[PDB]
Amino acid sequence: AEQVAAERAARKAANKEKRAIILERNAAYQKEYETAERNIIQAKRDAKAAGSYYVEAQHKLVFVVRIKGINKIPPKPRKVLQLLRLTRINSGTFVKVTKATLELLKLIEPYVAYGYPSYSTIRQLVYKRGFGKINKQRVPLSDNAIIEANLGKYGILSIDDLIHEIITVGPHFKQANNFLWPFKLSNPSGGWGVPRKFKHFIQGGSFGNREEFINKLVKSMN
Amino acid sequence: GKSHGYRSRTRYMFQRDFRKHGAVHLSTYLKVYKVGDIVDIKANGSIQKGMPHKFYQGKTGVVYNVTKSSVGVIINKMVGNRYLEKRLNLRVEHIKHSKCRQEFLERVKANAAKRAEAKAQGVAVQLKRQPAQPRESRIVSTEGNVPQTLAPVPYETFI
Amino acid sequence: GIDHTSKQHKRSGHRTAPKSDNVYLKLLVKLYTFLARRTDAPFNKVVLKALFLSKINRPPVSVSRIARALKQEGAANKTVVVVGTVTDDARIFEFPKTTVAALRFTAGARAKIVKAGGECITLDQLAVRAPKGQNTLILRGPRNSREAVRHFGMGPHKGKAPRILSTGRKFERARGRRRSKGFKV
Amino acid sequence: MAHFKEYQVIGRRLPTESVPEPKLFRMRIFASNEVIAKSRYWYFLQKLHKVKKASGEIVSINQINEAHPTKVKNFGVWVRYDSRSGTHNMYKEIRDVSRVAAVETLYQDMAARHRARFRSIHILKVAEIEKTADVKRQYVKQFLTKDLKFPLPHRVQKSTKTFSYKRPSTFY
Amino acid sequence: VLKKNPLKNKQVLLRLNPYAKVFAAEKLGSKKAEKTGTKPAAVFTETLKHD
Amino acid sequence: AKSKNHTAHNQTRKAHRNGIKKPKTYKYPSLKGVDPKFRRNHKHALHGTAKALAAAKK
RNA sequence: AAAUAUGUAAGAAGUCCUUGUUACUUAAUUGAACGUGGACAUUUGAAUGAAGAGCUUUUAGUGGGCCAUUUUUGGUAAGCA
RNA sequence: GAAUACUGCCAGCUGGGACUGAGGACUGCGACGUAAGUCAAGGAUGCUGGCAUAAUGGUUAUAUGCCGCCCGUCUUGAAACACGGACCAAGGAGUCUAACGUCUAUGCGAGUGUUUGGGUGUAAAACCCAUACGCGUAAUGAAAGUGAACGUAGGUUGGGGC
Repeated sequence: AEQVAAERAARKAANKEKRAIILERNAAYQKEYETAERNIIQAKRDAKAAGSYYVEAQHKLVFVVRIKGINKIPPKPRKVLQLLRLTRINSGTFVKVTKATLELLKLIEPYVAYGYPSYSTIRQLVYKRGFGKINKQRVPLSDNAIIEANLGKYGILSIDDLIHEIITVGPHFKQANNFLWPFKLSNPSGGWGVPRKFKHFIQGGSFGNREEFINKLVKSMN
Repeated sequence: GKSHGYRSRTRYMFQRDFRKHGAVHLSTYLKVYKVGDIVDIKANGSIQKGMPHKFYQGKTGVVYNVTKSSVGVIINKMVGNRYLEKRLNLRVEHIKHSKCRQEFLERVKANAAKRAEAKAQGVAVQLKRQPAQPRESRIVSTEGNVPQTLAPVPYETFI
Repeated sequence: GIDHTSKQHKRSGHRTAPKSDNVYLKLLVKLYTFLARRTDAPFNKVVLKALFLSKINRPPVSVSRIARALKQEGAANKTVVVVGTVTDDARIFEFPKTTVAALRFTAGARAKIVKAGGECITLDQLAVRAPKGQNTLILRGPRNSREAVRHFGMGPHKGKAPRILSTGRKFERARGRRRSKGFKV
Repeated sequence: MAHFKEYQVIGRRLPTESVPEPKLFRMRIFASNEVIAKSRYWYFLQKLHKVKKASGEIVSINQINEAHPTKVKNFGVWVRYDSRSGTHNMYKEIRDVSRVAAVETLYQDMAARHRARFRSIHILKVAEIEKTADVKRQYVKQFLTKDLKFPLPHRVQKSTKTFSYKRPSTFY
Repeated sequence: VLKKNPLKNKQVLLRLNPYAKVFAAEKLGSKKAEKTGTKPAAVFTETLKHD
Repeated sequence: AKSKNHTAHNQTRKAHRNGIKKPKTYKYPSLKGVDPKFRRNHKHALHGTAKALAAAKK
């Protein structure tokens, strides 16, 4: 009766209920994702059948990566990059797409490559390079208890809860994204695909909105 | 030599508007200014007394004093690496109420009324403004709107 | 390379220890370091930081100031705490029975407090009696009453004392100080 | 950007309360990817109507595959391009098996013969020539004769090794 | 002491996300889609084939 | 002999290294430039308010 | 009559209700300024960030500048001014 | 009616190569297990061989590959066709003092300062001391002069701690 196993069994039981909760929430997220994607697919098909065109809802999330070094930057784009927390090359963050942030993206276009990230990209990014800002420190997530301790007051109890709040831009996206430390990506493993980076993606360069190819770029950078 | 008189470089800024010369209409003098009111400064060139210096044209400040024919305005002026408080005695011909602050005051009233109705029904009435959101999905119908195909046009001289 | 938004390697700018070499002050600091780590009372942290301050940042606290503090409602039975010196004051003629914890008591202050039926005690006695600062009242002396502060911020129309050795007529009371001699400030 | 695909891009002005259902303008755009295709769409819509990307919306973008991508076709192309000293209109004929491959050949040929970069070329029209006697350029006409056959004199064989032991031949 | 990558090291991958075993057991990464025989409208076909 | 006459070069960088700071407003601003009649009467108004509050609080 | 650049606001030092002070003001128990009481978390009133924020004292060196894009003056021009 | 390309996804499987092995009782999160337990799960272990010394390694000379202009100084700009410097040893330049500012340490504290002097001494030391004097405890005015509580030494806003 030394209270070792008496408290360890209680802690193990509490961990069991936490994992049961996480399991059910992740399953519900998986059905929600599948239903969403299948629903847009069938919406396009049904609009075709009816003779209409289905215009997809505009994207709510962008991933932005700084692709330019820190020297010789004008003050306004330098300030915007600091406010987006892109203070070194190959740093990346998520941005919720509104008019206010779209004007920032326009203002830093020659120094970043951005686009609309897919669920695979977000999941791999947070699983590989996810770090929490806890007490001003860069803390590797590596466990669901850390996320519960710093984000559980918003209902985020797991790394999949965090990913869900990112992918569907939820009510507490600001807090979840700010909790995420800016991602430190590497140079792309097969290169940039272009001779010269510092033209617009449209003109055969790297910067600007490359909307759906940001997934390929980030996978190579991750 | 150089010249830096009080009204130097004001040739166009102190003009009267085109076909808007002469007597100032009485709405300027019928206005009521209280301490704490936020006002814009725009000099009227036909009233040479109580006139602001050219730096304050377009500046917006707070009334701190009310006299017989003038108001005192606080203005923040950037000098060197900091801001300094400047007190201006301006005749009412050179100022006007800030419409921005007017609309903020009715926005405050609307916020109170929304909260009062939400106390009855519909809690969490979303009082904060939001930026323009990305648009949602939509069905565009071709019925009576068959797409017209455009192409670039060849070059012509026009002369 | 990283676009630094703030100065790197910036020291916090606060004393983490007394600059003095007093072994007894260091023992007091050891006690309140332990107390501020192992208790959640903000009083212990306040006392620990006050033990670091310099002489000008611990102005003397008079017994008149102590009596005025004990005049506050509900403060009659509180333990007065002065991280510094308690000095004597002959302007005041009556004292209540009270307990004062301080670094130092002047002979006059100690005699007056003891004569009033009170007791003078060191900060470790305070730590033993009130480990969480129970029922205490921290008093601090006037910092800007120092003579050096008279001259801080000297400038035209600022109304500060000029740094001057001799005082009187013929010593900086002329041109610059009155309208009849040039201008006034 | 000469991994060319063809897209139909349909867009419109944003619906308003006074004017719902705008007129749904459509373009055929040759481009390497959908992002460039939408960029070209807004570029041409800005240049022909009073509609910029901010006041409009892309309703549909679809890749158009060649209907018979494995039959040799004669293509007539109308272009306008900018030279160093003016703008010009041009007509060319390309014999090839698909529209995208004809347009790739067109861009390479305009770069080679007129130093005309992609920036400087508007493809006015690409249309299959239905029948012969409408082809007007001899470099396409000469490949349309009966029982065509020609040799390829002077064959040059690639050598994988630095030294050969045989003093090779060019027969073919 | 060491960050261990999920997406490899199945042990850490399953310490996080207990649902991963159910995902890999039901083969949710290769979900067969239902069959639908929806046909685009003729007007869509002519619009696409235009010019 | 001759040197540079003037330039504002680097001056904005200097001004922004220690930032451009706002005047740090307060509650109860100073009654400087306020009309003397106003503040003369305001003194008596505050005095009466304090006296009435003291009487009400006994 | 642009583009770029630029002032201000986006709330608790607030809003509302009631009634207290004055020697100012009102024809007036009209106002003005400052208040006593009372009612106001999911969002305390747009976004993003915040690296701690605010404040003080004291003192070094410097007070020959020059170059690039863009705007621009004199000059034919200049690695000119 | 199908295939295939292209694009995308898999918490699909699997082979080859390189660099790294930080930490040092246990504690955590998990996984496989009916359990006992085991594990790739909060950082390398197991098995084997040769040598046990110039073998590895250090130092040094040389060779090879690539790179490397002469320092100091004034200056926007120095390798400069700018100035000083052939070489070496020894010497060679922010000191002391009077009066001060800020900061800090110390003693005492409405006071403070023994050392002009006197007393004393193991004799330029140490130890002890009266009356004064300096600064501080009151300011202001040119000066004659006058000289700091209406009040719980005031009201209001904020304010650590209690």
